[PDB]
Amino acid sequence: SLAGIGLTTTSTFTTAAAAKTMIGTIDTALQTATNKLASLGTSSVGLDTHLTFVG
Amino acid sequence: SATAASMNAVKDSLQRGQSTIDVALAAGDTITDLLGKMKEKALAASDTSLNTASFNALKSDFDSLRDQIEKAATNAKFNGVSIADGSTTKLTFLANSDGSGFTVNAKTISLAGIGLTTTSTFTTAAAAKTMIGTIDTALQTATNKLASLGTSSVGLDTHLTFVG
Amino acid sequence: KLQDSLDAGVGNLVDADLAKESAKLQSLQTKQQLGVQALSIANQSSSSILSLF
Amino acid sequence: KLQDSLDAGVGNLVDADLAKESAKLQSLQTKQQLGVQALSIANQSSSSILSLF
Amino acid sequence: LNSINTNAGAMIALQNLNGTNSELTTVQQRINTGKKIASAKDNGAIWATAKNQ
Amino acid sequence: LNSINTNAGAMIALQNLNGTNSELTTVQQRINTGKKIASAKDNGAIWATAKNQ
Amino acid sequence: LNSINTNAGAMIALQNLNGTNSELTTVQQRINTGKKIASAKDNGAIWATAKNQ
Repeated sequence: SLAGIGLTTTSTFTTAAAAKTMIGTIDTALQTATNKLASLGTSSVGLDTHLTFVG
Repeated sequence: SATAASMNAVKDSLQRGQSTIDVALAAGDTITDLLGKMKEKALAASDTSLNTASFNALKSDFDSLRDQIEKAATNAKFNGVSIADGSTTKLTFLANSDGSGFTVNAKTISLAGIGLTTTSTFTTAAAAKTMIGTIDTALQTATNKLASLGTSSVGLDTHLTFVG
Repeated sequence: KLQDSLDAGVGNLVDADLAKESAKLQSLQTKQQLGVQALSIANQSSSSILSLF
Repeated sequence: KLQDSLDAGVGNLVDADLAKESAKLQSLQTKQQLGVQALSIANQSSSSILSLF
Repeated sequence: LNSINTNAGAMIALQNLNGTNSELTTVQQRINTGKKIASAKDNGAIWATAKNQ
Repeated sequence: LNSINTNAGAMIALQNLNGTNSELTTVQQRINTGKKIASAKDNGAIWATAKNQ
Repeated sequence: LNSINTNAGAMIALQNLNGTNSELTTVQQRINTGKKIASAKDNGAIWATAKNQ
């Protein structure tokens, strides 16, 4: 969610310098969200491998 | 007649040892696939041309596969007894009516038994370059252990046929 | 030119080599039919017992 | 090229040549039928004793 | 062992058939998507680098 | 030996049938897998070498 | 000879089929590479001569 990726429900920019700061803010948010999704996919693959061993 | 009737327990222990080795081989299949994936993870992390985020993601995947190896080694039990968990030095199974055994030395395949550690990781490209050979040695000793366990299982089956 | 190089790098990272898949697909289809036949042969083991009774 | 050569070497070490098992399967099925019939014949040896009484 | 209850060989054949079906569906998804890493499950780190790129 | 309490010929026939079933199970696994060395039980040295390769 | 343990005719048919497979493979490789001699295995002397020339 927006709180979990370093943003906020009211996050915005009202000036070009604020937009230039938001560029790096959105970069950090995209990177952290993508790392979280990668960890979730690795957990899913681990669940499938354990399912095979359990069978 | 009593000596002939007593052989059923020998056959039972032989099949029990076969099933224990089978569970250990399934866990070893899992551990070898995980060790191979750890190999390409460390091999990619060894490259110095990556940016910090890619090396961090490779480190996270490496730690996840290492924890998965620890769990897969933990779960390799047949009814509370395991030849591969490292909880015992050896198992023995009846080979004759007089109680003479068929010794099967344990082959631990946990992270401690393959030369790794619960906290093994790399924080720099040189550490990943060393982990390349560390994982090579780990996978090699794991395949050797599983090969010995499979030879022991085939010997158990041969002695089973002779006992019958 | 930089955007073209970045797109080519993404393609080097994720794109499949379909020419290998064209062989693996046919081989896996033959292997699947062979495994179905082998399991069907395995299912019949109980039928031999009826002949003895 | 080296990766292709290593995969071909693993296939040489491990892969079965299935054309031989295509004949061995039918041969062992005929062997199983003949063995079940031979066991069914061997089970009947006790029946002759009743004719003597 | 001539059990009419347990049938271990059918279970082993079913395991091999399930593995073959898994490889076949993997080839199907890799053929249709056109990517060997279509999602985070295929490779989370390379998927992350490719998404950011 | 016209005993009713023991039948050695059925014993030898059952042993031969058990060997035939074992050979058929081996051929079944070798067909469904496509590998003559699918596991460490088949041959541990060649199996470990193929895994490392 | 009506054995269930051996089948020499299947062996000879396998040898003939493997030879036909070798011919089909060398011809498809010749069609793909476009050369009667694409490597030193085909004919080493004229291969080295063509390399130097």
